Amino acid sequence: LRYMSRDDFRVLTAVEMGMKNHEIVPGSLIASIASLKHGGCNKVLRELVKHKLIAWERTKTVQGYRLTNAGYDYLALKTLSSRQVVESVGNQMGVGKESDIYIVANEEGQQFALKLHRLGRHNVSWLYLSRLSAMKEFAYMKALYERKFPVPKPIDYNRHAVVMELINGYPLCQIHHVEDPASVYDEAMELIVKLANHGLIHGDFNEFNLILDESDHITMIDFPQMVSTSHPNAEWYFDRDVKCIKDFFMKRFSYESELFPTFKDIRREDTLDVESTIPPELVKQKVKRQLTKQQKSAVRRRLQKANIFTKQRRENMQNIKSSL
Amino acid sequence: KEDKRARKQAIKEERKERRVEKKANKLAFKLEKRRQEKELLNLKKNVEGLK
Amino acid sequence: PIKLARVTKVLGRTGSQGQCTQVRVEFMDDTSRSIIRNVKGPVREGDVLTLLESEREARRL
Amino acid sequence: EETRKIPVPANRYTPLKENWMKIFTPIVEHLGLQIRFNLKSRNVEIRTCKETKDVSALTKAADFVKAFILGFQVEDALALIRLDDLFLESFEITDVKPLKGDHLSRAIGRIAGKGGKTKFTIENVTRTRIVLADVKVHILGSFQNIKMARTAICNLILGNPPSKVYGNIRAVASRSAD
RNA sequence: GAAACCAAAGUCUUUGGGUUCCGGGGGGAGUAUGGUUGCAAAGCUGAAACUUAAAGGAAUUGACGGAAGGGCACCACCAGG
Repeated sequence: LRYMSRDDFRVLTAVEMGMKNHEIVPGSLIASIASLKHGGCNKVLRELVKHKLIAWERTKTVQGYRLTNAGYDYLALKTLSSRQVVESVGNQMGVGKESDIYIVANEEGQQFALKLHRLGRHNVSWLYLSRLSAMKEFAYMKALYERKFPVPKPIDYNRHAVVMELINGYPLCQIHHVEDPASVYDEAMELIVKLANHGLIHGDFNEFNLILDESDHITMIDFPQMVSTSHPNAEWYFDRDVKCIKDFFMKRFSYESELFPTFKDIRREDTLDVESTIPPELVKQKVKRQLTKQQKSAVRRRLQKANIFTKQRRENMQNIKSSL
Repeated sequence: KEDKRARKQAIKEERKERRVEKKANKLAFKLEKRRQEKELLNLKKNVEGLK
Repeated sequence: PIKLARVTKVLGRTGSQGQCTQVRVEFMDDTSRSIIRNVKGPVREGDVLTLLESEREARRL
Repeated sequence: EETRKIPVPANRYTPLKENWMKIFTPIVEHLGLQIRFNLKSRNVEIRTCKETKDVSALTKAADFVKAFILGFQVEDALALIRLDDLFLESFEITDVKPLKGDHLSRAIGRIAGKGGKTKFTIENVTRTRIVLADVKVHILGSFQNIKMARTAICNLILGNPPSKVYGNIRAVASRSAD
C-alpha cells in the first residue's frame, strides 16, 4: 500500500502524459514536465521499480520507463482518494479476466464496489482500451440508472476504475432453489419488455449476468456490448434472449412458462441506441508562462544529454591496448 | 454622401483608437517583461542556494 | 415465387473467412440469365440450387 | 439515323492512327455502328445504321472514342463500352487554387510524383483511371470513386504531402464498404 | 569544392586584373537607449550586462513505421467434434 503521498502523484501523472504520445517514456520528459522537485526524481523512480508500479526498458538503444497495470490502478485509486471516495479496502475479490471487483469503504465507512477493467502488441493498447471500456460502461450505467432500470447507482469513475453502488447477492446460476419462480420470471419478462421499449436489445441476456439480491431483487451489470434496435438482427438477438430465459426456466427450476411476450416496440421510450487596457495580472501570468516555457525547453535539452556506448568504447580501447 | 462619409470616418476613428490601444498594450508588455527578466537575473546572481 | 437454378462455373472464394463461394448461375426457366451469386458450403461444377428470391443480384463490381 | 462527331487535337492524331483497329473493331462488331475519320474536319464520326442492335449504343461509342482522345488507354474506354455506371469528371488545376507559373508546374509534379507512382497509387485506392493534360485532370470511374479521386487530387494540389493523401484516401476507402 | 554540385561557385599555399558592400560560435537581439525620417504604423543606425559547449551545412546506412503488398499455421479462424 501507499505510505508517502508527496511526489509519486506528479511523477506517475508525468508517466501518464508520456504514455499518451508514445510507447516508452524517457526520464528527461518526466523531469521536464514534473518540475516541483529536481535531482531526487531518479531515486523516486528507483523506489517505484521495487514495486510493480513502473518497469524499465533498455533493449539496445532505447532507454526508458513504462507504466504497469498496478501503477495505473494505484493512480486511479489515488485520484478517487483525492475525491474522498475510498478510505479502506474490502478484500472480497471477484476475480474475473475481464474485470476485477474490489470492495471499497469511504470515510463514512459505507461500502461500495470497485470495477477495475483489465483487458487481455504491448500493454499500452490494453490500458487505452481499458480506459475506453470504462468510459463507455460508465456512460451506459448512467443512462440505465437515469432510465430507472434495476441497476446500482453509479458513483464515480477514474480512467479505468468505477466506484459503483454495492448490492450483495449471488448470480442466478448458483442459486439452486428459488421459492417464488413465477414472480421473478414475470418480472424478468417485464424487464425484457422495458429494455425493448427503451430502443435497446441485449443480445447476450444471460442468467449468469443476473445477480439475485437475497433471491428477491435482480441486479444487472456488464454492458460494453450493448447494441441498437435499428439493426436488422435486433429481433433475432431479442428472440435469442427470450428463448434463452425460457429454456433456462424450463430446464433448471422445473417451472413452466405462462406468458410468452414476443413484442418489438421501438421506439416508444428514449432512443438509447445512440448512447493599458489589459490588466497587469494577466500580463504577469502570460510572461510567467512564457519564461516557464523557455526554461522547460532548456530543461528538456539539458536532460537529453548513452553512457553505455562510452563504456563500451572505453572497454574496446582497453582490450585493444591489452591484447595488442 | 453625408451618411456613407460619416460611417467611413467613424470606422477610421475606431481604427485609430484601436491602434493607439494596441501600441499601449505592446509597450506595457515590453516593460513588464523587462522588469521580470531583471528579477530573474537577480535570482540567478543571488538568493539561490541551501544555507 | 421460387425458381430453380444450375451451376455453370465456380468462380472463387469470397467472404471474411473464405467461407462463401462466388459462382455463376444458369436458369432452368429455359432462359439464358447467367447471374453471379454467392453460396455457402461445398459447390462443384454442375450443381443445382433453389433460390428463395431471384431479383437480388450478388456483389458485382 | 443520327450521328455524333467528336474532334481530335494535333497531339492525339498519332495514337488514333496506331490504335485505329482496336478502336473501330468493337464499335463495328459488338455495337454495330458505322465509323469514319473525316480528315478535312479532323473528326471521328459515328453513325447508326439499320442493323444497330439497340438505342444508346451510339452514346457508348461516343464516350469510348472521346475517352480515348482525352488520353485514356483503349482498354480503359472499352471499359466504358461494357460497363454502365462510368463517368468522366475533368477539371483544371487552377480551379481550386490560384496558381501561377512554376508553382502550378510543381502541383502537376505532385499529381504524378516520382515515376508517376503517386498517380498510380491513387489508381490502386480509388479504382479509377486518371489522365493529366497540361493544366487539366480527367477521372474515369464510378461516381463515388470519381469523388474520392477528386478529393485526393484537390488535397494534393493544396499543398498536402503524398503521405497524408495516401492515409486519408485509404481511410476513406476503408469506410466506403469496398 | 565539405559536398550536392558548378563552364563558373574555374584560371587559389604555383596564394596580387580594378573596385563597392559586408561576416567573425549560438543566444540576449535587430532588444534597450540615443539620433534621424514618418500623421501613424513603423523604417534607418544600433549596444551592454548576462547566458551557453555547442548551433549549423552536406552527404552515408536503415532499428521503427500508427507505410503498403504477398505467403504460412486448427499451439489462427471459418463449418463442426
